[PDB]
Amino acid sequence: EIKAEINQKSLELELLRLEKETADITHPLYLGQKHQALQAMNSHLEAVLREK
Amino acid sequence: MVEMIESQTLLLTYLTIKMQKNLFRLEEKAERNLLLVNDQKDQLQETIHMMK
Repeated sequence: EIKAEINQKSLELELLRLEKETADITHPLYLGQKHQALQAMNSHLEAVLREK
Repeated sequence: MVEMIESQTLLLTYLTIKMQKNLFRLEEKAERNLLLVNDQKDQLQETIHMMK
């Protein structure tokens, strides 16, 4: 019954290691920052293409 | 009467000893029968953890 708590905590530690490394390309925080940079540049270029 | 009560003492203590030696023999293999089933529990629960 101690083995069950060891092994289940190991699986959570492995899943959180995978999320930690992939975070810049999977996690909505850093994907949200990448989106904001593109959306700011688009909200400039749409205005350049008007004001041409 | 003194030989009568000491004939009841002998009946009681003979029965207690007849029980002790046969009951400890049941308890000894009852723990081994539980251990032989916890061997089956442990490996199956651990195999199920890897498959999860």
